[PDB]
Amino acid sequence: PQITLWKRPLVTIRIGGQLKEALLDTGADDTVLEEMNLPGKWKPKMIGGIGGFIKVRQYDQIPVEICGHKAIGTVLVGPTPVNIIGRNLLTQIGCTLNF
Amino acid sequence: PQITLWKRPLVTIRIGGQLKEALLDTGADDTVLEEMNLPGKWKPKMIGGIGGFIKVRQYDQIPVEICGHKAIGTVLVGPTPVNIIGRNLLTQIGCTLNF
Ligand SMILES: COc1ccc(S(=O)(=O)N(CC(C)C)C[C@@H](O)[C@H](Cc2ccccc2)NC(=O)O[C@H]2CO[C@H]3OCC[C@H]32)cc1
Repeated sequence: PQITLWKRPLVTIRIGGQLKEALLDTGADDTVLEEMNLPGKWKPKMIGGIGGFIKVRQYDQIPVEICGHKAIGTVLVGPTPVNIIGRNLLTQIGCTLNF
Repeated sequence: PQITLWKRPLVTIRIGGQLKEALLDTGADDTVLEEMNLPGKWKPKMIGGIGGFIKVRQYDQIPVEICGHKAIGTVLVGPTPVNIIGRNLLTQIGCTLNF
């Protein structure tokens, strides 16, 4: 769909069987979600944002549905102010910026 | 134009006659630029993201040129690692997310 930006681009995603709200974030290389229970092995990792670094758990080849569109990729779980969908998953669902 | 997200959506912007690279960021509510000299009064402010908060200076009605498109809005200047063009200016150049 065509999404304008007068409002935050929040969409419903389905991950690990549950529905959650996430922000389509083109300024994010990675996808990071608030703490949650996800099956599978995970590896500790570190990522930084505008205010510093945080510790996250990294889950690979995770299935995620964004507004109906399927994606399978890396998801980082940790202390983020909001669930963010980064370019690693945005490219999988064919999302582009237009103007 | 149409920007793919294989790479960071880095674009050239013009401000005060000077050019620079900035990120077209749908996850950013406001626009944040790297420390720079700007004339005009400002208002103290703190913005937060992954890792915590940073102190920035808020300037209003600043004119920026992104890809030949003009936009006028508020910009926050602070110790950010990347120049960020947020939704406050993105909406003015008629930028949309599509998938
Ligand atoms: C009021 O105005 C604001 C403007 C901007 C922000 S923000 O920068 O914390 N933010 C975070 C978003 C969830 C709000 C926007 C994201 O797109 C923000 C932009 C950014 C900041 C620093 C370095 C590179 C990229 N991206 C971000 O934190 O991405 C994370 C996840 O993937 C990684 O790639 C780049 C850094 C890492 C916060 C407030």
